Amino acid sequence: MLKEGAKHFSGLEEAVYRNIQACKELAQTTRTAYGPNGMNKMVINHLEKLFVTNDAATILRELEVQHPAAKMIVMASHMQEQEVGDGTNFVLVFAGALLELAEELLRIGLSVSEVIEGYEIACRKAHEILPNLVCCSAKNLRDIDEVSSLLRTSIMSKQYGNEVFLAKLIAQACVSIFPDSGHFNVDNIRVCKILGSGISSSSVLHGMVFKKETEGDVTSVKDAKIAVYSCPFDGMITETKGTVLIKTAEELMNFSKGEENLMDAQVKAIADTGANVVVTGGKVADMALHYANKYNIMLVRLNSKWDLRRLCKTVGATALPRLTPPVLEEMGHCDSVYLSEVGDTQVVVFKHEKEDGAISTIVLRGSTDNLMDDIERAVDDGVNTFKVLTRDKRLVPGGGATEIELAKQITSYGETCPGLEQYAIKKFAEAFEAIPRALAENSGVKANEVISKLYAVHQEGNKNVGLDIEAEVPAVKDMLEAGILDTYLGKYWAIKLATNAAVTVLRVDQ
Amino acid sequence: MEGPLSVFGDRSTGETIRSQNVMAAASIANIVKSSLGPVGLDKMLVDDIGDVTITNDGATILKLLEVEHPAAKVLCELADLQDKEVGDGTTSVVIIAAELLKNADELVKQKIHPTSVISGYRLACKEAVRYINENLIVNTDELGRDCLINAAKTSMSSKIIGINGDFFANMVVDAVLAIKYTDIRGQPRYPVNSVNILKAHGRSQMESMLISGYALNCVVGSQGMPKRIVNAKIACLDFSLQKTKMKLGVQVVITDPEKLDQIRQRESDITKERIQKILATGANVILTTGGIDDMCLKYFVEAGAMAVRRVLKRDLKRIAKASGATILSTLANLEGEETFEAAMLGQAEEVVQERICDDELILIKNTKARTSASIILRGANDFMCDEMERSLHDALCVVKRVLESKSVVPGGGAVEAALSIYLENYATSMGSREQLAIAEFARSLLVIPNTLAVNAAQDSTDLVAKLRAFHNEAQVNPERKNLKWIGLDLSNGKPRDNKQAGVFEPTIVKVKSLKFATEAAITILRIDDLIKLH
Amino acid sequence: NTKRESGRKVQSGNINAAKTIADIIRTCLGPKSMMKMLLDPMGGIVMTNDGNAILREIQVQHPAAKSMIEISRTQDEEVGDGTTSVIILAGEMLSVAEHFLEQQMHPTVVISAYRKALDDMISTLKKISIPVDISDSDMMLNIINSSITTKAISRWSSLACNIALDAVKMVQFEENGRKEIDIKKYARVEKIPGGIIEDSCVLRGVMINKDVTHPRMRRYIKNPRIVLLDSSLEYKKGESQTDIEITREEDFTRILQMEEEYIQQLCEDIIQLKPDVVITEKGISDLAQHYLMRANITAIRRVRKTDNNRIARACGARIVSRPEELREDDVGTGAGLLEIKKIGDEYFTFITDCKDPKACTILLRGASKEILSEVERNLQDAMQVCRNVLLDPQLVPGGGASEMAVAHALTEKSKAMTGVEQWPYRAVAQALEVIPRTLIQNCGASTIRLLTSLRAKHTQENCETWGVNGETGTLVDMKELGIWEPLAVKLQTYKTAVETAVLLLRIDDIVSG
Repeated sequence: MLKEGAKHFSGLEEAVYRNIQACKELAQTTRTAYGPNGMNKMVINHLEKLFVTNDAATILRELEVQHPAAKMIVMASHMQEQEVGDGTNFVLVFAGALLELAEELLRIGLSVSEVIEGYEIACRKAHEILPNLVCCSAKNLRDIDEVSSLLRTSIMSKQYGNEVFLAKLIAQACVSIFPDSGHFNVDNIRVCKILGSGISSSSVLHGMVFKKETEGDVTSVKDAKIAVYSCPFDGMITETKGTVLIKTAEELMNFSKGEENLMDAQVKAIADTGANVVVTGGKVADMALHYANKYNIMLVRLNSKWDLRRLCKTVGATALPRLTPPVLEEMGHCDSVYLSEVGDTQVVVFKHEKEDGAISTIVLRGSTDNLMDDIERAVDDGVNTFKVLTRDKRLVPGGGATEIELAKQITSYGETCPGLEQYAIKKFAEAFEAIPRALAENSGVKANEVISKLYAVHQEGNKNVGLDIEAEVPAVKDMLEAGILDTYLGKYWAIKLATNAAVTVLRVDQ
Repeated sequence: MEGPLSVFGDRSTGETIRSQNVMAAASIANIVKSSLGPVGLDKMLVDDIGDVTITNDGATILKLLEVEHPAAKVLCELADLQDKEVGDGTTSVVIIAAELLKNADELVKQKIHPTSVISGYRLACKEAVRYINENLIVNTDELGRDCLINAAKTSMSSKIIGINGDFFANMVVDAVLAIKYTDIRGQPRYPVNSVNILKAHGRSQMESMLISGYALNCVVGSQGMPKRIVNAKIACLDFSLQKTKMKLGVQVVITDPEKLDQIRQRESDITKERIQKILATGANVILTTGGIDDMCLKYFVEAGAMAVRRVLKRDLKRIAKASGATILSTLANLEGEETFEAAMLGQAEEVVQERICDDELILIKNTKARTSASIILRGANDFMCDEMERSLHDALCVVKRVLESKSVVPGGGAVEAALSIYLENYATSMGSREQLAIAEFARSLLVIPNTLAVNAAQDSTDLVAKLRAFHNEAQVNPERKNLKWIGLDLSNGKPRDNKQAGVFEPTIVKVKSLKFATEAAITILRIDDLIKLH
Repeated sequence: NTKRESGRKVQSGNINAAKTIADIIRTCLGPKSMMKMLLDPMGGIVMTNDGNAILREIQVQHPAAKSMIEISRTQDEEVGDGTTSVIILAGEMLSVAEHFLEQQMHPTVVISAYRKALDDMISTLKKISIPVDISDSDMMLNIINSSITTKAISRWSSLACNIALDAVKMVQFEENGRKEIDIKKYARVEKIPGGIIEDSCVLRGVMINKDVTHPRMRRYIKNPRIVLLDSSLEYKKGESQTDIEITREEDFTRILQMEEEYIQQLCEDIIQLKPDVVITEKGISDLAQHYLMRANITAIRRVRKTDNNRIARACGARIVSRPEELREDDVGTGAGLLEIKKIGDEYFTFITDCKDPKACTILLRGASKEILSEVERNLQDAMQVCRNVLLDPQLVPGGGASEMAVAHALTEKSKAMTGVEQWPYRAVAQALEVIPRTLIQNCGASTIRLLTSLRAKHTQENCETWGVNGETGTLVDMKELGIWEPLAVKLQTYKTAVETAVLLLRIDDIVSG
């Protein structure tokens, strides 16, 4: 500077060059991602485990950048994560690709502000021709093949080895309880990891799955409303210790008598109030167990933080610390409570049957919890792509098969308009080309060959490429007729948010 | 250098000095990997810093280089020695050699006996050579699809400057068969430089015409002399004729202007005398070897003197032999009263002058004392014809080599690509120390067609993938027809099914390619003792 | 010695070297211009519109720099113009093409794209070439005038025209049927001290200025006969060293007169026989000349054999040994006028000649002795357009419109064809477009916006009949404007440039031994 005021870390040379090179580094984790891939990115964070992901949301939040230009796009990606599932990766690569292309424009003698203008135009034309790239759509949501084709694309983006089993499984276990036409819930479906057994041994269970073992008798009543307490037992009286063992012998008699009579009252209050399944995140003593056998209450030994969380969202529950008798107020929408072993481990099964506020669970079985964390990305994106809130989801060619189509239309259109805008319009075509480049890099061959041979076949609306040997040399595969389809809504928000993100960040200079 | 410098002259002892030598060996080779094939790339060698040469030939590159190590030194000389031999195999030989020398010092060192370790390398080449002899599946021009017609067609399509393999296939067949001189070097062979190939500018761009008998090149455009008298008999004078100087020469020692002057007046007279006597004998056309000055051109035209000029000696030289004329057998004067013979005349069926395509030719139809043919390329420019000629010459060389050795292979790196798999099946089978010896020999064969591929930008990965499939464990056969592919067009840089292209080269070059790459490992090893001399 | 560096590493060094040269000359070409200033190692100033000049006087580098000097020299010998043009084309193509197609990874494909852009360029540029006559002077007037004021001369423009136009046409080759290209040596220019433009003559023949140098050597003979050595002169001219002694005194006298005695024997032969012109290729002196002048015979001296034989066709008489040898005429007429004008004590013999190969050295006159130099440069550019028109009556109405015309042409084709070729072919399309953009930089405003109107104009109206001029930096009907680029310069410049850029791509070793 020339000033000992006016703080900036961007501006001049650093806006034009440094910001773009940073966007480029974030978006390197998604030029190995999106559709067919074998990439795995390991990220640690002292979580006492290894975290394996090929999803943009977890990669992005971990990674901190000190520049507003790179930091801003992470928010746009999260926005597309809420409204839709898979395509999160596609949002960041697009914004990041467009920005590399942009800097080249700046070099020649073109101004920032027209280039900014020409993207808004290109984004509007691309969306306008987008529902004219619908080639296939669902009509029934209770039919497993029409739902699974959609699911498949989310799963694919993760690994290209787990596409077939999972895509069937989710549709089988239901995310079609809701009409998905005005209303859909995604906190009334979780992905619940059950350690043990293989991942083709991943199963269908309906309603809330909690891993913790069941103790005592089990209920099967319809008067069973859920009461949730984080800690309702710790010993009803805490000791102090004066002989550094007990305080002391006659007192130890009283400490035990008072625990057993207070726990009797507490557990009888639960029994009376209509709570016939109590979730204990505390500790089940013999005294507490002895009471719940008499009243006929299903008892859940232990809970961890993760298990408590799903009860408060789904039930409309609160998790109260207790050692003084309480009453119902957690309530529940669950009538039936059954008991069924998943993984050869005793699992607590909640169910009721309804459309709205109805529950389902894609439950998994896996060798380790790491293998289950990646699978989970595939599955949670597969629930979030379901949300469109129609039953005709207007499926457009998944897998990046749309991308070349958009690019061809846009480059021609660019020619027609005059001025400086058009160059940005052309660049806007070559940003879509990012997706065919990343699929080429994993496939094992250069960019020149794939983009040219997709262009060669003209208007197709099917063409995209895999990880295969078919994916390399003739560089032609059918991803309309392989049942690789994605939803119109998922591609819409991906392109929309990414164009908005690229324009705001290209403006900065402070 | 690297290591200690306790001693000097390429001595540093231990592991370090071996490591130094092999890297350097590799640097030479890398230059020649990019220049490999008929797809080879131009390099710029700066020779001082005010000079440059542009080259793309493997042996040539290495000659200008500054060796400064023993490994450097043996490897350039290996390439140059091969250049002396044939001058084919020159780009390849280096590349194979780089890999071999490194692998072998390790295995010879890991002896049970050192003569045995070297013998395994020999055992791999002995199978290879044997294979090479057994093969007649690709590059056979003598049992071709259309014999020499097909061989030439595919050669001209591989080195295409327009539309070729059409008119140009037929030419190759004619030129070899137009020489009736057998040169017995192992089987009958013909020279392909005893042929007369002529350029003609004007008319149709890609054409050829075959002429029966050899033809003499000339042009009329500012001549008034007769030379187009249709006859059947030629008097071939090796003898220079000039109206100004054929007795005269500059003296600056004689004071008198007379001596120089007098001989000059007389040499205008005697030219007129000299021609009548030659003609009387039997000729009406004379072919005179000497050249002419632009200043002298006006005298011959003006006097009206009967002579054929703007002659090409090489053309003339072919006619004299074929007609059965002698160019020299009794002449010894320089007066116009000079004796002339009736045996210095030669005979043809007719000596007729046609002007075709804007070039005047005297054409000797059906030569007698032996028969020939002369093919005159036809372009729309003189420049077009240079390109067409150079490509055709390649076609003609590959054909001639094929005649010498009956046995043939798809040459280049293609014989090599086949042999890799076979010398590996054999390596395994033998076991022990010899399994390594052959196996390092074998993997060195696979690398050359892959490196070649890169040059034409078809890549290594694409090349290996398509090729190894066709070879199998029950397709180890040499055959004589395709059921498994074994060739590899080297211009295409991906395997095709043209099995007689001129990018194949026979057994003769390819056996000596194997031997020269091995030799480089033997030789660097051959030393006993290492000393520094102060 | 041997230096090893491989691949893309070597290929950047080439870009680095070429582009730095190319940039200012990219501004220097056009009808607007810049200056490349040399700061010399000895100091002082030299500044030119030509990049090769400045490279030569200092700075030569291994890759591109030496290549640019060598191609541009061949160019001067050929047409005589476009020396400027080559260097820019070679550097912009190597600049723009190489980097994007190397990161992608495909060098050898790029070499094949250069061919496909060579093939396209010849076809499309020839269609827009417009036939004009070479029997109509007023048509040839427009094209020749542009070539002059590309150097920014308009004072000496008019004079160059009148001499050049008629003169080159009369040049033939010694095939005689052509005409066409009349490459230098069969056309030349030589200057005479001081002068003014009223002392200028149109000369369609050749002038010999070591012919009649005295007022007692041939006056005016409409058609001379030039006598070659032989039998009216001699080949001899030297000293004898039959026996020599430094000890001998009379030896020093003998040796020096033996030179002079010999010359008198040559010159006595011409006197006795009577030529009217004699030719010596050995080269006589003043003093030898003198003896010829009393017989009143002109000498031509300090010549060469190729010049005297072409000149014999021109003069109107063939080569004869002596004036008593007369046989069939190879040329019986050839000179239309013989004119002699004296500046100092040196007489200059002008000889007008029509339709003979000759050498065609035309007279010129500057305002001063210094100005003869600048005038001679303008004629080198003028005689070029005459060989261009005489070869091909078809020529482009370009004006930087022409580079542009091809650039847009290729972009259209890349899209249509599709195929693996389309990306390297689209890369070269753009390289060509950098150049006419720089012409608009001198004019003002946002260069690229103006360039867009050209792009729309190419498909819609015309490629380059309606083109762009670099002095307006806007679209102007180029035909009405009367700015036309010589086709012959544009054809050759574009052929060599692809090849020099193609050579560097092929190189991936630089050794220093």
